[PDB]
Amino acid sequence: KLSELFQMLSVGELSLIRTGNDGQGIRTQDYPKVIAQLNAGLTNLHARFPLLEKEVIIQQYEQISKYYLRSEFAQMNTTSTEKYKYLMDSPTERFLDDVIRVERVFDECGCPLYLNNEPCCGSIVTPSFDCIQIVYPIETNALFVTYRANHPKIALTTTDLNTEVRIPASHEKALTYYIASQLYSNSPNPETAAKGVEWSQRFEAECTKIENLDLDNAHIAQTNVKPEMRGW
Amino acid sequence: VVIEPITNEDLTTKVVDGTGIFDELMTAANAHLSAQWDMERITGTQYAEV
Repeated sequence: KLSELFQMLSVGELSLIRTGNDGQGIRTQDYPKVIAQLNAGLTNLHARFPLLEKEVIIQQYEQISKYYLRSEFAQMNTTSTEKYKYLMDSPTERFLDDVIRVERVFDECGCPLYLNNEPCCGSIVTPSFDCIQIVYPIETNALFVTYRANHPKIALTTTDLNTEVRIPASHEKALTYYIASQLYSNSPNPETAAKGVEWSQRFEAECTKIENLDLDNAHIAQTNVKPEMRGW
Repeated sequence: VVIEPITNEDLTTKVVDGTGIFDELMTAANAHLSAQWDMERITGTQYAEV
């Protein structure tokens, strides 16, 4: 939970600094400063490691060819006045703007489609960082975009400490070292800047350790299918 | 008023928590040192060095 992370930061890592309040808990006024750094740390960990991969269904409309990955066009977000909401969200999968990289794209039946392929004029291109361009949209089709997902963003004004930070206990130290590095690096004092650099190096060492141990089952080899494809 | 003689026991009682003036000044400086040290701001070596 966020309370545990705040206590851990207050005593042990952010101890000899103002934000830690001498190990008596993070002040209720410095929340929008640890939370901003925490969002960056969670984004870094969720982009460098595959801690959350999710899929989103994009319903194709006859007059729309550029589909934006924004919650304003979501089926569950009822606050938006968009006439056509092509994102197909469910109470289970909500699509809270947590998109880090669009990896794979499928169709309604389940056949993979090419992504960003120029020679094949049947591929789904990506114009901008959050858009999906379908040159050939059909009113009776739906996409099945799968992406690497981010942690649901914790608002800067969040006050409830029961908001759960969903990271494995192995990356707790990596996140904490990242937060310490980011908070220690703001000041231009050489002595404090050196500590910030040391925290950055230690965070990059923890990440290297987790990569070397593959605690998230990311770098796992697959069955070779090249002989079958080449006709052996 | 009754003036008292200035003896050796008024400066140092030869104990760490003595009743002398030097002992009281050491206790007062040690109070600030302990207040700072109770917030993990200085290590024991630096505590003794200061």
